[PDB]
Amino acid sequence: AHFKEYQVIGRRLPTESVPEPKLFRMRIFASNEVIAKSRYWYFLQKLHKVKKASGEIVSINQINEAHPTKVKNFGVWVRYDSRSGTHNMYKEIRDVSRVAAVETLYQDMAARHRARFRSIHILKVAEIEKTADVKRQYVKQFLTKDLKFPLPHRVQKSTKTFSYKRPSTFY
Amino acid sequence: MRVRKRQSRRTSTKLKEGIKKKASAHRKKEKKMAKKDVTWRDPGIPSNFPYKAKILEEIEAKKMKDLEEREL
Amino acid sequence: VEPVVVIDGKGHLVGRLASVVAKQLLNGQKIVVVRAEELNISGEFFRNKLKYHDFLRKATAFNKTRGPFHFRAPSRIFYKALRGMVSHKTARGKAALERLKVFEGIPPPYDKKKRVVVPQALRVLRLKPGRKYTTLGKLSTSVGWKYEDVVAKLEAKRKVSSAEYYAKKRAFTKKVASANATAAESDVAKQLAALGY
Amino acid sequence: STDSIVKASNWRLVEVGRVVLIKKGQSAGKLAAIVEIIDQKKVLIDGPKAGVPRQAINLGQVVLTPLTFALPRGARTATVSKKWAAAAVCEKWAASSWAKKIAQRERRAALTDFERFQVMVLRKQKRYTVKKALAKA
Amino acid sequence: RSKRSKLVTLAQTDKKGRENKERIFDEVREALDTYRYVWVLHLDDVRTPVLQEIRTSWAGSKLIMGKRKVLQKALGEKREEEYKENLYQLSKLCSGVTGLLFTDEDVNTVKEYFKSYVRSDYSRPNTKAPLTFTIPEGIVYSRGGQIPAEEDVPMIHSLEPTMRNKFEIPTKIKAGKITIDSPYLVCTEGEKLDVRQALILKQFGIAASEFKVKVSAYYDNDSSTVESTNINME
Amino acid sequence: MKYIQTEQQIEVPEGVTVSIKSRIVKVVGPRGTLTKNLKHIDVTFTKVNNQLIKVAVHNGGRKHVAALRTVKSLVDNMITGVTKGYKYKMRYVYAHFPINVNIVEKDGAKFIEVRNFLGDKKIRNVPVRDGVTIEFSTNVKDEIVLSGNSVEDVSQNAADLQQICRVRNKDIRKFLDGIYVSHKGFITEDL
RNA sequence: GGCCAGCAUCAGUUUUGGUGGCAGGAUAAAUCCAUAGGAAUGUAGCUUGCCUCGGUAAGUAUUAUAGCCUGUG
RNA sequence: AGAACUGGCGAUGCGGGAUGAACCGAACGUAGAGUUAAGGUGCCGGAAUACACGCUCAUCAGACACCACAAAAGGUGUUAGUUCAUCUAGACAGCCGGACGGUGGCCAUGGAAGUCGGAAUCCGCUAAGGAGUGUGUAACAACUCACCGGCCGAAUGAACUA
RNA sequence: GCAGUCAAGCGUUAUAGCGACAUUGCUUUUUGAUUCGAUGUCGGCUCUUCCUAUCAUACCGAAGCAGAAUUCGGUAA
RNA sequence: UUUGCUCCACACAAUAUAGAUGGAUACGAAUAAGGCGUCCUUGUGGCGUCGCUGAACCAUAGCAGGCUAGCAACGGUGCACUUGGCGGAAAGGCCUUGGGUGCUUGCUGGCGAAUUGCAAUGUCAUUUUGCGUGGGGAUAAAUCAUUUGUAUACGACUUAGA
Ligand SMILES: [Mg+2]
Ligand SMILES: [Mg+2]
Ligand SMILES: [Mg+2]
Ligand SMILES: [Mg+2]
Ligand SMILES: [Mg+2]
Repeated sequence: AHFKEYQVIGRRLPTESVPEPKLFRMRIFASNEVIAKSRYWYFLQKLHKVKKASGEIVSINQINEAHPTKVKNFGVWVRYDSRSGTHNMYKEIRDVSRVAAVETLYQDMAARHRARFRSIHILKVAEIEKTADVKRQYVKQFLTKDLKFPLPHRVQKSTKTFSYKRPSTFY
Repeated sequence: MRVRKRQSRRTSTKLKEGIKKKASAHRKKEKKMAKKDVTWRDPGIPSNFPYKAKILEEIEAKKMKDLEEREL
Repeated sequence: VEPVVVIDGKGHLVGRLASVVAKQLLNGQKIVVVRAEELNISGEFFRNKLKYHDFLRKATAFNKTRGPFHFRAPSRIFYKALRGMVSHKTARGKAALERLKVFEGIPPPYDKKKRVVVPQALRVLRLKPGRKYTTLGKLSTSVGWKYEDVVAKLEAKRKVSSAEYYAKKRAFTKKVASANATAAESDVAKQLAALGY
Repeated sequence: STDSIVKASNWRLVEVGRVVLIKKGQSAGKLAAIVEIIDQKKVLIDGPKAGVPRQAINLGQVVLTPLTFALPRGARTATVSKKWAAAAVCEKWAASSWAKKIAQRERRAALTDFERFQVMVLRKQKRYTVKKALAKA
Repeated sequence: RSKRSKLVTLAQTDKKGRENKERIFDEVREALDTYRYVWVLHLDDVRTPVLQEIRTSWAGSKLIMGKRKVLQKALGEKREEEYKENLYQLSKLCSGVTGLLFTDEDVNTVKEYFKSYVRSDYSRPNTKAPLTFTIPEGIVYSRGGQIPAEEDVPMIHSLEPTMRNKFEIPTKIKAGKITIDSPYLVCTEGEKLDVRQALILKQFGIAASEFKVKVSAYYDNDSSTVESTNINME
Repeated sequence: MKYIQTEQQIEVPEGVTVSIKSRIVKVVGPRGTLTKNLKHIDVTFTKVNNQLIKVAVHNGGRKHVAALRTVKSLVDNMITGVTKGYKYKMRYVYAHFPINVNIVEKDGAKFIEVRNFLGDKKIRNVPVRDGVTIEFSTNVKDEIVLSGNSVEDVSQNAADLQQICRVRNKDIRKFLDGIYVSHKGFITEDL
């Protein structure tokens, strides 16, 4: 759905003579907190030898975009499940929010790579500070000074079955 | 300009059910072969990522800290 | 909203036009379609000619006069597309199909009537630029229709007469607009402008 | 007359400073300014005078107007409002027949039954005058 | 997809990398310290035997060729990057196929040799025509009338497509011999030549132009000055 | 990739006027006028001055930009045709039967008539396309010259003349008779 | 009093609108204001090359006769 | 194919999968109202020619059972990626010039000079130039490219993956 | 077919194991010499149509294709 | 086949069933372009303006629309005649001259409405194979039977006969 970003902090259950277990924090993109905690436990089991029944969730907090109304360039480092193994992939998305960039990336992976949410792993979303570090042409073509482009062949939506004039596609 | 006969695309029930049975047999044979075979069983940072130097410096700092974390 | 809706078939896509016309006929609207030879089918001319030749292949083996009947006229091709979307073997389907007339060109009395278009079926609004499309008159001539030249000549004569009519109408409209503009400063005009008219 | 001539075919351009009219959503019927271009299909718009929030929007939800004013790229809400007030976009918009047509449509929708009767009477009077004038010429 | 496919050839020689340019750079910068006079020579369209004869004549000195940009970088592009004082003028005076002559011999001797050195050469395009060449009517011979036809061998039949198409000369094959219907004028004396006429003259073997080395200037190590020679720069 | 905008330039010399409206290009020069219909390609023409005309594609792909370059080449060829012309020289050769090439008038149509090709009794006829002129070269043996402002028309006429004399059922290593395009160039030879 | 209906006030089930008061989060993030730094897809100003009476092509210049970004409050 | 266990069907209608012994929903008194399941909403046909991001043009696409044809084979179709390289002391193409000397290296042949063959395949001068990549000659000649340079000026090539 | 060889890939940090394209040996040796068990369903006459996986006729491409003739291949029922 | 047949006006009469209930309101062409207005040196011309839906335009007040008194203007509109032109794709329609005869809500007045009882489509629009009135217009053919054989199983076909 419309993605949100959470931080999930968890730990192992405290045992005898081993108090204050180490706290581990992850940034998860998910539609709701149930999915966020599920993804957190999945990745924690995949990385460390901690299970859901053996650990606990200490905190889960939604992180909002710092400047949601500023146009930004994001470099997205991801990897996807394959038979040969994990394969890295780097994408560049121009958007105003990390969650919007993540949603765009998931739609792109579904459209092109035929990939799914549980197969795509989000490793890093990083804002590109300087425009000289952008290295994809489909993003760089929108960084040109005084960029103007038209929208030829405008198609207007009709609310009636029949029209009494030949339509025009001017704009 | 003589057009030939076109192959039909209407689904046959008997063919579909036979394909289902053939697929189940194939899956069982694949599972058996995967259990029976004797065959021996981390790409890292992509080169197009901008902050590769930052990632490498962070992992070097983590290694340097964790080398002494367990020692003392 | 009209008792009879006359559709100028030029520039329309045949399947979408057939869909909307069939729905209108089943809902109970009387429809007349003109200029069926100017209809369009998306895809290349040889693709659509290949499809029509597959249709021509279809025929009853023991008696060809019993089999599918391959009507070559563009209006008949459009009628085939429409009958494929109307359940024509029932009384309701027959009653719906008897509310439809299709013609090549614009014969009288429809040559002096208002003609409308269907935006959801227009090629310039639906097809992406660069996509190929076929003209139904050329397809019909290629598959056996023999009246493309007569239709063209009659349409040219009708266009000459219609152009003369429109020149007279435009002159009268300019005169009417000039007569209406000189009363724009009257108090009645000011009150109508305040009321939105 | 030995000069080349090429038709122009003027298009409204997606650019910083282009004034757009929102046709669907929460802010339907209001004006906004294109602050920054995001990509081929989305832009960043700001509508501080009419109350339109600064937002990323799809170009399929707005219609480009012929009006355009000077505005720096990525301008914040205060700068956009200041430039909008200086350029007087609202007055130039209201001067156009497009906004006049919208206003006429809204007034006709707001008319009552008695006002429709008055419209009929005034239309008959104007029709009598216009027909008498047109009979002579 | 839909891209040009590179031709693959199985030869013995590989392309030179950055190491060759660095070696040339180091050799130039060492010769600058070793020798006293550095001369700038223009040697466009030089033949390798002529260049080797010049190298043999200038025994005890060094002649270095290569990329003009590499040589200029070795000499120093600007005043803050020059390898020696007042070397930017010598670097900026270089042009085209430039050779650097590191030597210790007398300036008068160098100027005398480069003024008195002259060799016959093929006539290059964009140059004044050295003679008027007319292929005579009839059977085309290898020299094209420069030597008598009784001494000359007829032109080989394999060159007829080349003369007909590339050289745009109306030729026919009669009994395995190249023939023309009318005499063919190729060039008029005192006219700028193009690639086709230069190729025709080269094919017939006429070498009437003269090759002379151009001398731009020289730099003196102790004097730290540059003086323009202006030899064969007419 | 869907490039935002891709453009090409067309340079117009001093004596040439180009008028374009709804993708109908008219090019006028000293040698005459040419007309082209480019309504099958979605491009936008723009004039920046009397010496340069740009043609552009907005938000297009590989096929669209290839068509853009093709359009630039076609307009350049029209300008070249009206300012210099096109001249194709062909030679006809034979071994035993001399090929006879003449200009004949059948109902005012200007056919090129070819006779005695490999001893054939058939009379071959190639119509002359409108706008091209046929000349038999002086002081050059068995040479035809086709001149005109349309490179397409001149080249197609030359190709038709070449293909009307195909050798059938014979070894072409041995039988060398035919009419072949020998040179292509411009009518004007000022420099 | 037999047949068919209309309206009003209720009861049970349900469907579709308008509007009010509260509570949580980074006690939303934003916007806005103030303040300190910064750079270019470099605003004003200046210099040169020569350009249709100054419109530009390239250097300088961090707010100026436009602005923007980040941190803090 | 042989064993263990568990589900469905025969004895069972209803909705959907166009149609159906084992597929997807759901089991059944007679009715009214509401909401749904599975499956769907261009027309046949009740229900958005809805909204949004991408991909694809097939000289019989596809709207399928995920088994086979199927070699993850072939393609100068298209898109997105991965890893190596080259690069203003000059990216890819293009044009022009150079492409040398011992030497016509030895044997062999009527002839064989880099280019019919058999074995060596070196040295010098270079910016670079094979005891030669091909065309060509009876042998030579001539052209070419391996390689280098001049002009041009900004990105480009290769191999894999989807 | 059986047995073996090579290695573009696959697999791996234990030069194990799979493995495309190629290739060898037997069948099968050198001078163009000199019929062997269908255990249960076959063929006609008259007459129509269909497939193309084309023998001929039509048009093409290649080949030491001179001509003549022929071979291989393409579109085509 | 007890005056049959057909239209022209006037009465009475019944009638209007895939679904009237203000009006189906006429350029062509393009859509990476157009429409309208204006000007000139008439074009692939210059200048201005319009689109972003018909949410329009025209019509629309009066016992389902009555009876009368004026004012202003010489307009609008219905009907029966009348003058002329055009339209053959299935024209059966479009424009137009003249007088006559009604209405006019362009503006100002005076009378009438009731009880259909608080709603019940509450019936309103062309054609009329029916009659009566009447002024005019015109007085056939086919088949069976007989006959021919250019035809034929029978029907049919093709001939002939006041
Ligand atoms: Mg209730
Ligand atoms: Mg429906
Ligand atoms: Mg098969
Ligand atoms: Mg075949
Ligand atoms: Mg009244």
